[PDB]
Amino acid sequence: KVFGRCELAAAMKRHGLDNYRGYSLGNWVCAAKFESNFNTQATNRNTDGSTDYGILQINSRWWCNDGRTPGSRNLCNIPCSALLSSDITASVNCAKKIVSDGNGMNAWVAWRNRCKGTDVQAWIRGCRL
Ligand SMILES: [Cl-]
Ligand SMILES: [Cl-]
Ligand SMILES: [Cl-]
Ligand SMILES: [Cl-]
Ligand SMILES: [Cl-]
Ligand SMILES: [Cl-]
Ligand SMILES: [Cl-]
Ligand SMILES: [Cl-]
Ligand code: NA
Ligand SMILES: [Ru+3]
Repeated sequence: KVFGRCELAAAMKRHGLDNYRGYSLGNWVCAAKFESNFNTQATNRNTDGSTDYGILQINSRWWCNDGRTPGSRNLCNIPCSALLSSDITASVNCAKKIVSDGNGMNAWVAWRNRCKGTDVQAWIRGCRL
């Protein structure tokens, strides 16, 4: 599923992301934009052999199991394929663990490089949330 901007914002809010660990809703939508372009099916291989899955490009080295990432953990206790679903519940529950891990949203390199510090409220402008 390719979400619309406000559509994803509403979904994220419903699932308890707005101000989760103090990150406003615009932060999460901005991260999703640059990680996946709002595409639940997005996958991208990393240089280390792990792969990133779904709207928030969650990484098989720590977070999910994809069966092909040696020496890796599955801290969200989920198959990585569950992160590609039209229903974002698994992705959000797993993001909640990630953001709680100590470095906040800096875990998402695209967030640090493209969203951090910016006017992220622009990403929810116009949405009825
Ligand atoms: Cl957009
Ligand atoms: Cl915001
Ligand atoms: Cl891939
Ligand atoms: Cl594996
Ligand atoms: Cl599995
Ligand atoms: Cl959903
Ligand atoms: Cl990242
Ligand atoms: Cl980046
Ligand atoms: Na893994
Ligand atoms: Ru839902």
